[PDB]
Amino acid sequence: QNYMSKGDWTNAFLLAMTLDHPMRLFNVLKRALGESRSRQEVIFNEELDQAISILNDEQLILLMKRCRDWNTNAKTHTIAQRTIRCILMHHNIAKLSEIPGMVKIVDAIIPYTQRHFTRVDNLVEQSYILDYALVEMDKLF
Amino acid sequence: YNVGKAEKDGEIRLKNGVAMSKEELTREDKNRLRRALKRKRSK
Amino acid sequence: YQRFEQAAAFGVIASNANCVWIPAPGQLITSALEDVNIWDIKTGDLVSKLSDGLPPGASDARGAKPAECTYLEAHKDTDLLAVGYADGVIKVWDLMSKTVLLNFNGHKAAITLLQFDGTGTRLISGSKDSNIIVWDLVGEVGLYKLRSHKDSITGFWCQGEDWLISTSKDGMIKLWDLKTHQCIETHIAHTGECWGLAVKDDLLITTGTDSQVKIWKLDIENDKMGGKLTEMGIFEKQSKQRGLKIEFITNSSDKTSFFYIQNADKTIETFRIRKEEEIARGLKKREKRLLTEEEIAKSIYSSFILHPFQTIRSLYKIKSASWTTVSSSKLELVLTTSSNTIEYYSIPYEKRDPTSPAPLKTHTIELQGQRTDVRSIDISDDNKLLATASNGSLKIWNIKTHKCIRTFECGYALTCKFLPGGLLVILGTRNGELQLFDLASSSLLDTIEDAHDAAIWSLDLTSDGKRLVTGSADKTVKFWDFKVLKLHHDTTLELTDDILCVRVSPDDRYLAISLLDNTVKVFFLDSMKFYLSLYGHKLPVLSIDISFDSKMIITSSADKNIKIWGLDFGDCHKSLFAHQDSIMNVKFLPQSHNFFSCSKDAVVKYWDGEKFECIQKLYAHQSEVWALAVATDGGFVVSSSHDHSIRIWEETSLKAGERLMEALDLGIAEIEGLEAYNRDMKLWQRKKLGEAPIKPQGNAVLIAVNKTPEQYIMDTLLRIRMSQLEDALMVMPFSYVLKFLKFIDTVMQNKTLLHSHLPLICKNLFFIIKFNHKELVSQKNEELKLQINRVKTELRSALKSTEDDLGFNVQGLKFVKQQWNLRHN
RNA sequence: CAACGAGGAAUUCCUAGUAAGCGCAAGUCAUCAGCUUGCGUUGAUUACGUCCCUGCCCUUUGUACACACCGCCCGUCGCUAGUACCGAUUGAAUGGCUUAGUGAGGCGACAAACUUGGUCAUUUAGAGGAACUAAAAGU
Repeated sequence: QNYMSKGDWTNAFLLAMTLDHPMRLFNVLKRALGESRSRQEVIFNEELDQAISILNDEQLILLMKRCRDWNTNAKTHTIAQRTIRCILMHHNIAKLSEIPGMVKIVDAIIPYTQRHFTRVDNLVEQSYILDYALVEMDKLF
Repeated sequence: YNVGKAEKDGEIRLKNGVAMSKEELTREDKNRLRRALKRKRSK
Repeated sequence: YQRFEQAAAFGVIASNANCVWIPAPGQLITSALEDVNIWDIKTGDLVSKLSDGLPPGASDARGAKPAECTYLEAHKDTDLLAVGYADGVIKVWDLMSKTVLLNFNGHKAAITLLQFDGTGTRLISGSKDSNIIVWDLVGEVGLYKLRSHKDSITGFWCQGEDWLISTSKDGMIKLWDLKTHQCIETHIAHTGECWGLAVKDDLLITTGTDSQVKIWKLDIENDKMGGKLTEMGIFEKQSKQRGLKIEFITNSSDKTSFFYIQNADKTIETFRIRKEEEIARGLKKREKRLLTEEEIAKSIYSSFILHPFQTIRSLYKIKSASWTTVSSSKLELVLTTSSNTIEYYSIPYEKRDPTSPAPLKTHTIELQGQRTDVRSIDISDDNKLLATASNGSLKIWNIKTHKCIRTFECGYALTCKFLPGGLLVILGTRNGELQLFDLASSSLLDTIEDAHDAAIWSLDLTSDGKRLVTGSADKTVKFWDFKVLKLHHDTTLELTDDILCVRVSPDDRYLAISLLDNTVKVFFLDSMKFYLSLYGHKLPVLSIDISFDSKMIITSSADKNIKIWGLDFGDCHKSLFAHQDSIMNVKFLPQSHNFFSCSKDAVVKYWDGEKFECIQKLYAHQSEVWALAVATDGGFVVSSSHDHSIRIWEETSLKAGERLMEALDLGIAEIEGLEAYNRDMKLWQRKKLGEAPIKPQGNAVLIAVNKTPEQYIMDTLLRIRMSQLEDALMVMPFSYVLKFLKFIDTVMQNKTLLHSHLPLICKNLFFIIKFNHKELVSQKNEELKLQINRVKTELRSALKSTEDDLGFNVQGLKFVKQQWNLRHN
């Protein structure tokens, strides 16, 4: 509670992971991700994604279960994708495959990521009305 | 895949996909969520 | 109707609360039920009974029990009394004029502590619901509500403005930063409950369920998370029960400190804490035999720094205490016990010896009480009053002064009566004994041992008084005459069952007796004739009453209803259900068919015998009303109960679209106001610094909700719904569309709330320009052209940035699954 | 030297062969002739939108299978279970202390068992009071 109040998201993350407090885990990941977009290879701050890089098998299987059922929203899915990405780029892929239980999770969350890829790609597709409006505004003279 | 109920009785997973843990949530939200699933279990 | 009311209440000196002491030994403020009474220890006369200005029983008295006082607390210098009650309210009074200054309801359950802080103007209050609230007295406002405990606040300790520390009825002690009002450090003090808290600045002391008293070191200037308050060791007491109040003092004239732990039962353990010189010169002596083992011995401190003292006992169970000190030989401690009595003890101590094998009480205020519940009340013609107790404290109070002028010692006495000339009392006790007393002379005219074989239960005089009837649980009734002033047993009627009430008619006519076998029997006194048997009550049956015309009887029982019977044929009239616990007593008026019934659920009730309505529902007691007695003429009625009380009763709307439009206009007005301020700052920093703009003060609602204007517009844009969003965006005109584009252009510079609202910004912005496309491409301004280009670049950069990691995660996760498959499919 | 020249305040009904005008027949076991029901002829004005007002109703897990969209309605009082509290129940009893005698008998000291006041731990037959906490609907 003191860490979540005063800031300090890395030791807050590992205490929320040790206590298994999932709403607090979503809050510490969402707050750290938002301040990561604010400031400026690395996607969270470096201390927190090193803290993600050094957690063991049952901790990362409960972390990926949390990422699994956050990915079913279209709202809380970005936090899940950043956490999945830092796990993927900070852990060993042979280890992640041979952990017992890591196929009934990644098969659960491949099609949800594909659904979100289709939706965000269509958002980029219909983002070109700005470009069409700009070419009309330049034809105006 | 879809979000089912929680697999242990120390947490709940709502259909949304977000989850609370019994110990972690505040007692006001425990009253609120008890009332909510009571209605959801009443309809 | 000529209704009833309450004239005065008395019989209580110390009730279910604490006590505060005021200096001149000195006086004492303590609790009666729902009103506070002040007493001078020197003599003991009731110098004040500060009460509510409304009599309980009046027209505007509300239909529930009155709020029992549960915590006294006193501000000495500015002369205030903060008292708190059992519903949660706090009344603050000035003790000079005795009016109510402050009402501070606030809580939801009964309250457990008060404390004035910074001596005036601030009051902190802890309650049986786990909140603890700070109140200001110059603003009449609950300032802060510290809300993290779980059961019930058992104690706290504050210093001004920065640190509070509470401990509650779970196992937990908590330290509170009063600047942020977030709990800082939480420990488990004791494994069950935690009932005590006291602290002299270095050491803190707590106690829990059974004898394990824990010393803590609070280091306020610490910086670590766990370690603002550390635990330094436990020790034991002599009581295995709940120590539930600890309190410290610093006697002057050297400097020394003493603390007591009062217990549940009967006992206050006092302790002297020693000083640093004997800490230093006692360390070596347990550090003898010369170091890992010696370090373990030095770590295993409590018996070292604390020194037990004279363990003050009492006769009864102890409810509260507080002391004063001079000379370290006058530890003068006032003590309110449960069976209503205060006691002023004082232990001397010659600074090495406590000079006594057992301490001595110097005063005791106990005259205006009973020490037990009054099992029988009675009245004179109109002047005096009779209260019958279990210890023996028969007391003859008087109505016109509410003072016991005469008191005796009888035994476990449950029923009594006067004698018709006055100045003479008959009484029966719970063993086989009857007793007679008077008013002018001493106690015992005579006792009759073996008046009955078992517990007597009810007696009654005849209207001339020469002949009385005693019915007892030895399945017998007996008759007694007065021979000359002695009792003459002459006849005895043995029944099959334990008779537990008797009554005669008020005209010597009938003898109605209530058996344990669910019935009553009406006899003729002149024949023992067995006139009637009234039956059908369905539990054992308490008090009877016969009316003045000797035509109508009442019948109360533990079936929660009273039955009205017509005595001519023994036919029932009503069976009206009162009183949801048990009707203990029921009594007529003198001349009317109206009657009263007091019951075991803290209520008396006034009925009529013609319409059988409830005339009045009187609600002044707090617990089981054991007896009531009506005046012989005139009709004022006294009622006496289990809370040691005796009391008299006498006669008298926008929608989406326009919400977004007004939010957009004030938000963009603030935004371009600050941008004009920034352009002014750059021009007055790039030119001759002689002038600039004065100040744009920020918006009222923006600083009131504590939001940047982008966040304000963003949450009202969130709070419109998806069904009327395409209408909310279609209602607004093109000027609001242009300032909406300004809002989006500013919000995708703050990349925090851009990325948390990307699909909402995309949906709204693309619908807005898709709907307003014809006018937008006809606007001619390079400012808007650069605006659209900037929004386009930042928005598409955010969207490609999120789908980059989406595609990365797709290919990585299907690689993980595929390499697991080619490993062991 | 009485009434009256399209009827005040209020109020009711009404959306296409409808409102209204017009006549002609019948008189169908109830009803109707102080009239009722048919039948044709002539035939419009204005709404055909809206929940702003007045009300009435419905829902508040999306479930029903994809795609897409959404992304925890709220509060009070009750019910159930637990945890400690407040005393009254001569609580009563056990056991140990301790109140003072009766003390068979072993060996006139000594004295196991019986009466008889307070101290500590526990059960309440149980019944009250008024607190806090917990509570699980998902092929």
